Amino acid sequence: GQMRELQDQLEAEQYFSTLYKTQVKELKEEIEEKNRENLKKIQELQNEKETLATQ
Amino acid sequence: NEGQMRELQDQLEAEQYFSTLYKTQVKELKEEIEEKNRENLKKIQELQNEKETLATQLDLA
Amino acid sequence: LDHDLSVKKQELIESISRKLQVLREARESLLEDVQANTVLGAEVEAIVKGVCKPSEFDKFRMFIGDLDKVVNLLLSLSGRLARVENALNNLDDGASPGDRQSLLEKQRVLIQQHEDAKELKENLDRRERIVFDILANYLSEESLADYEHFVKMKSALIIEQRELEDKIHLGEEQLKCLLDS
Amino acid sequence: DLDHDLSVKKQELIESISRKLQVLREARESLLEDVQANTVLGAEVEAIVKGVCKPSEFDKFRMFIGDLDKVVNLLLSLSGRLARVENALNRQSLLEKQRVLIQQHEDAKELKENLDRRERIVFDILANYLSEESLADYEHFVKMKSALIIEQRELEDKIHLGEEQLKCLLD
Ligand SMILES: [Cl-]
Ligand SMILES: [Cl-]
Repeated sequence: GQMRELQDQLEAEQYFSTLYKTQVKELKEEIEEKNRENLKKIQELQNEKETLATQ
Repeated sequence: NEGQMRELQDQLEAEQYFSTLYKTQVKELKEEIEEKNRENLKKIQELQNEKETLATQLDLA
Repeated sequence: LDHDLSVKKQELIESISRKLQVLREARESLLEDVQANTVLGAEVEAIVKGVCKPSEFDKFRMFIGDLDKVVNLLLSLSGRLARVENALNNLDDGASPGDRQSLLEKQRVLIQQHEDAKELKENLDRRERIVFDILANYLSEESLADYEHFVKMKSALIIEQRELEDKIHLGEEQLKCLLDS
Repeated sequence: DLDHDLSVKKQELIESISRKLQVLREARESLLEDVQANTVLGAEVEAIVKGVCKPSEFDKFRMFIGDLDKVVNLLLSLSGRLARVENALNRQSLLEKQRVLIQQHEDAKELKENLDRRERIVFDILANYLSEESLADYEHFVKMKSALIIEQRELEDKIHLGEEQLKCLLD
């Protein structure tokens, strides 16, 4: 009869799994975005160093 | 019914494993973000300093 | 003396029944309130879809969904923790030591889960300030105030509802047990 | 008097099952020797990495190993129940359970992918730190553990079933 408590536990761990999954998603998107920005900036400053290099 | 009990127990095991693995993955992800952020910062420091050494030359000529 | 006791029982029953009635009325009024806050939420969502780029909007909807889920999680979890806590408290002395140890273990795992959920609350608040800062630029100040009021009202209102539901349930239980006599 | 025919048919069948069950038990014992030896070897590898490796990279290593058991056992329990419900075809409430089960299976597949990634990373970091012999010990250890838990669980399921039918028939 007390299994409904176990069901409650299952619901809890469900919430856990979902929230941690969503967090992992936002993290992966965050790394791809940030990496892209870094690539952009380093490319820019590299280009400045190139324009200066031709001198 | 006992099959319902056991089945639910197995389900709990499953979602437990899920939550744990997602947690460890999130941790390794944060540590990885800090590492790459730091190393990249180092790289831009180097590159900017080399561009500075290159820049000081043009001043003379 | 028996008369005094019986009439006392009747008095208590009537009082508790009154409390149950008022609490039910409160359930209806509070439900009207949840409806209204939901409509305000739909409005805010409509306004943001227009101004917000797809990524911003996905982070928004993801945010609110995670809010509801987080709140319900903390309430169910704190619920089981409270139940196990009162069970350990009123548990009879002696009986079995292995039972006391198993219940203590439940207390441990639940408290750890509570800490994890705490960290999750922190991260979710981080998300909230992120969406707040991004949306502050896009939308007006009045609609923004309506938005903030809505978001806070969703969580606080959900909790109020669940706590009230617990109280009414308990009162109904003691009432039933008392009437069986 | 074909009742005799049926009875002897039973007796023969039960005898067979008893034999096969014995074979499975002995094989399980040998597998137990294997798990113990491999576990001690694991402790050794952990010590060598403790000495040679860095605390951080070591922490990612411990993360990897800890996650391994959970991933494998997860796929075994999941595949198990999935086979239980698929075979359960042999009032439609089950269809939804099947759906959530397959979705969980795909998610678990993604988790396996990430774990394999981490395997490649730990392999790369450890190839430089350790000797070729100790490296062989590490790779051998990890793969041995992963496959070994699977073998153990498969056998345990098989024997448990055999005992189930033996007892059920024997009254
Ligand atoms: Cl947890
Ligand atoms: Cl899932």
